[PDB]
Amino acid sequence: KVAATRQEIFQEQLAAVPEFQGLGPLFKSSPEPVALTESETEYVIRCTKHTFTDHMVFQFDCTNTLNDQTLENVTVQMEPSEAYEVLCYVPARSLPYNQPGTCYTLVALPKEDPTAVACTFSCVMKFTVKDCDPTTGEADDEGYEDEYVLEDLEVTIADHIQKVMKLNFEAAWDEVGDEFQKEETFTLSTIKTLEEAVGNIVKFLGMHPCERSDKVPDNKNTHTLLLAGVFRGGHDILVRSRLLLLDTVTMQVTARSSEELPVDIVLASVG
Repeated sequence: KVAATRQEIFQEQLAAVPEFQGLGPLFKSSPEPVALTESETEYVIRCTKHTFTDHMVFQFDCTNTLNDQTLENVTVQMEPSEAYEVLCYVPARSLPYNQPGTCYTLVALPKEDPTAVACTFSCVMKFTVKDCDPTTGEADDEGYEDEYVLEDLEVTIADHIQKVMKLNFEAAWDEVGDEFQKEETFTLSTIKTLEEAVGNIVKFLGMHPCERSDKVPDNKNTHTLLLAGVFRGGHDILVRSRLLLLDTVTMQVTARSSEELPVDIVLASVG
């Protein structure tokens, strides 16, 4: 079968990696690579996040832009804030002048507290530097070990959810059930408008606002936002947020899912 989507391409590339043979199917990949260095500098490091049921793989497309050297055995070391355990480092064997290469870092999602999906990673690329002839590409037999600090990488609940447009929210909401329904009220102390509030939550949760829910009528004090998506693992996750505008914005967030974990993850992340 031939890949026809961006995810299928990624699934193919990841499946070809030896160290990843044990992983189940790819749940999702970030839509756009995030640059981990400033533009026009020595290196170009673009990271893509791949989410699996119980793990995450971080893909780093690296480019060495200096012609008098070559980097080898390149990886990007990661130090997490939360309990994400780094399990494996797959190096880019060689990064000659202007020839992009790829390395990966595999990690386990937090076990103790399944709720700590948010996390910040300190990133440092480790490599072997070898002198190179500016016009032969021939790299010396030996070199030395060096490092290069990169911007931090951020993982959020949005990386654990895939958005989808449900036929009927009313239907899906009843279809899923209320066995694991839960509610929590939060106050957005700094937001003073419903339009902004709705905006921030839609972007933060990475879910799809159904029934034009993201459209807030002119001059109102209350609004109901309806969000839908599929959580890591394949279980549907629905969220209803009833917003109230007073001095600031407050909201009653109710979530539903076929399983309990998704609901607990969402509520614990919004506050």
